[PDB]
Amino acid sequence: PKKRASNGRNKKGRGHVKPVRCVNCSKSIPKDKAIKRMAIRNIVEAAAVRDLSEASVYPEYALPKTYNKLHYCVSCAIHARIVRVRSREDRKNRAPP
Amino acid sequence: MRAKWRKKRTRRLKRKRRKVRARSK
Amino acid sequence: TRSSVLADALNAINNAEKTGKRQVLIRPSSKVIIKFLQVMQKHGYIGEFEYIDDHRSGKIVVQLNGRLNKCGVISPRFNVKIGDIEKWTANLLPARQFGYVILTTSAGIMDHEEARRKHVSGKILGFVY
Amino acid sequence: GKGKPRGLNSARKLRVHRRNNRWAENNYKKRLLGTAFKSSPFGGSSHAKGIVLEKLGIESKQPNSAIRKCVRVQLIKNGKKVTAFVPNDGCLNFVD
Amino acid sequence: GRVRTKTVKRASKALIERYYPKLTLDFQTNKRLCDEIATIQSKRLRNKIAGYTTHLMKRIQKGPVRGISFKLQEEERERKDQYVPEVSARSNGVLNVDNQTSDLVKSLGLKLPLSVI
Amino acid sequence: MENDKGQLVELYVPRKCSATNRIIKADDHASVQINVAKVDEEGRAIPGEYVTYALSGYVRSRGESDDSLNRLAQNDGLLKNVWSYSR
Amino acid sequence: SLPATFDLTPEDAQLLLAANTHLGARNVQVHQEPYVFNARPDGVHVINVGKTWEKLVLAARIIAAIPNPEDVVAISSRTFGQRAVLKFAAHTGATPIAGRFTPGSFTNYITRSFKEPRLVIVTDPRSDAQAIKEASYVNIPVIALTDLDSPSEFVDVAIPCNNRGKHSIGLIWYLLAREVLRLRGALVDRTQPWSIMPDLYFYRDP
Amino acid sequence: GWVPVTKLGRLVKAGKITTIEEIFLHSLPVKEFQIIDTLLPGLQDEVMNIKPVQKQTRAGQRTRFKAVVVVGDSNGHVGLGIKTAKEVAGAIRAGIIIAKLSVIPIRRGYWGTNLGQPHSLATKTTGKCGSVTVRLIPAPRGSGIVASPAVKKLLQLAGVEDVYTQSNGKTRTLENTLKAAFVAIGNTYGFLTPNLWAEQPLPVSPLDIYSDEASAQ
Amino acid sequence: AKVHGSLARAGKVKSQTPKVEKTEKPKKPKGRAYKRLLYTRRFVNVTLVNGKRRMNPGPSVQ
RNA sequence: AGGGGAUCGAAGAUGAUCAGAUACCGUCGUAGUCUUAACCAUAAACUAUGCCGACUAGGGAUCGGGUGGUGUUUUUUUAAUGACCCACUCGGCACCUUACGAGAAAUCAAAGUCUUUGGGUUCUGGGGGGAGUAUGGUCGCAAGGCUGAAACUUAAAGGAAUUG
Ligand SMILES: [Mg+2]
Ligand SMILES: [Mg+2]
Ligand SMILES: [Mg+2]
Ligand SMILES: [Mg+2]
Ligand SMILES: [Mg+2]
Ligand SMILES: [Mg+2]
Ligand SMILES: [Mg+2]
Ligand SMILES: [Mg+2]
Ligand SMILES: [Mg+2]
Ligand SMILES: [Mg+2]
Ligand SMILES: [Mg+2]
Ligand SMILES: [Mg+2]
Ligand SMILES: [Mg+2]
Ligand SMILES: [Mg+2]
Ligand SMILES: [Mg+2]
Ligand SMILES: [Mg+2]
Ligand SMILES: [Mg+2]
Ligand SMILES: [Mg+2]
Ligand SMILES: [Mg+2]
Ligand SMILES: [Mg+2]
Ligand SMILES: [Zn+2]
Repeated sequence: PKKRASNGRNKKGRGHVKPVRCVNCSKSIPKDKAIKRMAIRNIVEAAAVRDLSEASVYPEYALPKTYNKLHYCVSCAIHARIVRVRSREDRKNRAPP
Repeated sequence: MRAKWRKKRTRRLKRKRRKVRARSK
Repeated sequence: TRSSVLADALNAINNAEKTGKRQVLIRPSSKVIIKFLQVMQKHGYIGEFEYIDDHRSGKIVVQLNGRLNKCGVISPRFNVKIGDIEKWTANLLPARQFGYVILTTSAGIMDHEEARRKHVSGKILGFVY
Repeated sequence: GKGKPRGLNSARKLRVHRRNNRWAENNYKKRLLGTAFKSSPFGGSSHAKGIVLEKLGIESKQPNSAIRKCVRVQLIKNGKKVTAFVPNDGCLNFVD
Repeated sequence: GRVRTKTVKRASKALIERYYPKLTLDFQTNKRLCDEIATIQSKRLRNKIAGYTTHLMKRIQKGPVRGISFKLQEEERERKDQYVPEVSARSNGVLNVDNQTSDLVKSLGLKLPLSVI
Repeated sequence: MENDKGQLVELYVPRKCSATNRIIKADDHASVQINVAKVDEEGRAIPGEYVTYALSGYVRSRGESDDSLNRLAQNDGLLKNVWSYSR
Repeated sequence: SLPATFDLTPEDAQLLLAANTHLGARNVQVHQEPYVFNARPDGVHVINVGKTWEKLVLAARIIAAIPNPEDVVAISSRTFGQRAVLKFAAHTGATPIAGRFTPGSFTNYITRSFKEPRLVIVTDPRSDAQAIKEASYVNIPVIALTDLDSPSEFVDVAIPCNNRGKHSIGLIWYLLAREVLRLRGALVDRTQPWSIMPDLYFYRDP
Repeated sequence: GWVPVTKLGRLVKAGKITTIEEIFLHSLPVKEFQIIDTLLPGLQDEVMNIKPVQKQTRAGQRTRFKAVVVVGDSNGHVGLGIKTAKEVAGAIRAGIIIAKLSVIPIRRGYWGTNLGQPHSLATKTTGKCGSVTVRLIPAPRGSGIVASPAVKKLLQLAGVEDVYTQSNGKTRTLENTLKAAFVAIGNTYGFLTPNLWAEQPLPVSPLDIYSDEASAQ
Repeated sequence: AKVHGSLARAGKVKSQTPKVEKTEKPKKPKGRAYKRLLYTRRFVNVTLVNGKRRMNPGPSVQ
């Protein structure tokens, strides 16, 4: 029996889409699919901004952030527990955690 | 065996019977 | 495309008599429907219906009164010998006691008990109970 | 809908598609292709009288274990070789 | 750790219900009550029960704890639940109406003082 | 259900619903018996004399058991201006 | 039927606009559209409070007829009407059910709350669904107060109100309480109001 | 000695209800099996099947028997009971009750001429209990119950003199066969024939008539 | 699979069962007489029962 | 066949891993991967769900069109236009809930209106193997496509869900 009403993920009224590549696996998953997390962070991280904002000139200055957008595969999403196997009822939830 | 290497097998088995056949034209 | 007219009609009546509804619209109003509604009205399986003039094909509103189990149509309008009428009412009617398989003879669209009595036959139209 | 056509003028399409499908029906094909008159070791006939060749002690299938006692027979009317089973206890000793 | 069992807590919900006047906040006296209105087959259970009934009392007489009801509390809560002010219905300056609610009355048969909001 | 000598057989005659005329089955345990009392010389509801409407499990699961009441109340005059035949 | 005293009298109608029961939910529902007179701009709805009262009297009329007024279960789980169905229970026979309904009531006899009413009245069908479901297994008519987005399922006569708080639920409970008393009972001469304060059917906390 | 705990049950031990169809008229959920015990004794019982089933526990296995019983007379009243439990004896007992707590009213009738005592059914009816769908057809006199020996004996207590049957589905699962041969005859009271077209005024429900003698203490 | 087994022992069990002669006895009636004889037996006099009536039990339970 | 030939990379090599390791991992790389002009006609080419039609139930989003709106926000003065809001109506990609109904069930707004069995119409399937085999035919430069048996064989094969 069908174990997902979305089959894979969100195509519907198409039948094909471009493929993305995993950043870990280097797999080929259809872009419609793919677990997809946005990775923003900080150049200096939390612990170093003290010795950073000390030793740096400029009046305080505007901390930059590294912007990256991670696409995963179900394979590598599940193992690295980005996503995790839930119950038959629980799986249905599309709401962010 | 998997039915895709079973499919493979029946093609080698046919390419090989085209051979033994026309061994006498 | 539309292929029977009587069909969508008698289906709307059938469907709506299930959902509890007491009225129903019909498209489009064709003579054949009407006589079929005339058969049904007299034996008390609907109420009064009302034609509607849209200079086009027509609409009907029919009042429902419970006591309608099914109003079927039989397609294609088979040729029915006058003896073979028994073998239809046997098939698609619930008991010998009541029920009606309205035909369509050259004497006119009518129920089978009527044709039973006039001694005429023809092409089965549908059926009501 | 109901897949099939319901037209009053379509008996042709109906009578032939049923013919064009009786062929998936096993024991109908065997009758129309006369397998019985062809590849069957008898003729189609209920019985055939052959000559007894060698005798066979055929082992039984799983999960049983015994010696089934049979005969290889040369049916007179075809010359077809056919192995046949002898029933009851010791009857193998009645045939030679 | 120490989690008292139902056979205990069952017995505390019962003595408190059946004997709220005669229970008290002290552990010692209840222990003696228990050897009167109850037949407890072992001293410990006798003590353990009375301990729990007495625990409830130190939070009964400080709030109407969840699943227990006896007389003098039920009669206590029936009174308190009859407060009636000089009312708020009233109106201290006519009926404040938005609109169409006004038209609701105009088309109904009714007087009533109004306002437009 | 009559018979030979005009005699009445068949255990009972089942109730018919007042919003669909469709029989109330023996085990139609979602069906309802609505008893509405009358009013004599100003107020003073009469015990013993009711306006009893019957409803079936179907109509009440569908949700028309209200619209059907208000309609069937104005029918024998018990309401005014509520049910509007025309929509 | 019901003469002319049972019409409006805007002292009753004063209670309604005062309890705010006229204000109707935004999310309507198809089985509740007649009760909607109009919808105020800035996203609001306005109940046709006449019908509310009209059904109300119809409501009371059903509460009578049934003999033993005790086993006419008035129920609520919402706190806002709990104190109200207690005061109603007090006046009329009316066995009350406040708090949790505890499944197994109307069906399943062994239980410690096996009521066998012949009529049921409910505050909010959403939150009281379990009463309404369970009723439907035992042929028990159901009265209930209904805003606009409330499940008409498995209910019969519905009184249209607000059940969003404030005074809506008590009033309609207080009013029900009044006319169940005018009819038969011990009120008579309905021309005068009631010796009983309204603000008694309400909430607590305090 | 019986002691009733439901309103329905009090009225019947009283004598305030004399017949069964009084309950069927008012759709009264019979809960105490004593009611039909008394509203119709002489009611005959037949056990039809006692088949075993199984289960695995948090260790090994689990096994128990399953009783299927029909109860009825032959004057329109029948019920079906299935209950599986630890023993064969307790199974039979527990189910008979279950069958009786659900006895049904049968609308018999005529196939053609109404010439004295109904013999067959009102109309065609047809039940379904997954896959297996049983459908009963009226039958001329002297015909008989044409059905499976199982359904025969079930219509035998139902009280049918002649009927034809058309079993579809996996009739071998005996359970779901009967249930739909049940679902069939019980349906008979739901087919709006024109005889019943004529309206009655709706009775009053003995729960409000004897409403005094109805409630508890 | 394998097809020349050991014919050496066909007729084994029959040729080694102790022969027994049939104990003679007066013939049973034939025709109606038997079927009559059957009729009065199975349900006229009634012999051994268990609530269920048992046709061919030997030494019974006792 | 011509171009192209970064890249990644069937073959192949080479490093490790292993008991073996033709493999997974790592390195080098042929073909291919791009295009032109030819062919090829196959994918789980999937929604594993034919098409036109009629009907049976609610709910909020969202795309395209239109309509209504002394709604909003925009200038230098609050008008045109622009976006935005509300309601709405057709035609969309769906979702949500229900369940009258349907199903072996998982489940479906169709997979509903089917033993109360007929709106029109195309196609396929009739136990598992043998086997998409043999053979004839035909298309293809080829690989292959399309059509497509039988003898013999066997009592399960198989779905859904339940507990372990
Ligand atoms: Mg996909
Ligand atoms: Mg695709
Ligand atoms: Mg494959
Ligand atoms: Mg291959
Ligand atoms: Mg075969
Ligand atoms: Mg040999
Ligand atoms: Mg089937
Ligand atoms: Mg390699
Ligand atoms: Mg290799
Ligand atoms: Mg070429
Ligand atoms: Mg190709
Ligand atoms: Mg293909
Ligand atoms: Mg395919
Ligand atoms: Mg919809
Ligand atoms: Mg779209
Ligand atoms: Mg190749
Ligand atoms: Mg075997
Ligand atoms: Mg498969
Ligand atoms: Mg499986
Ligand atoms: Mg499992
Ligand atoms: Zn990956």
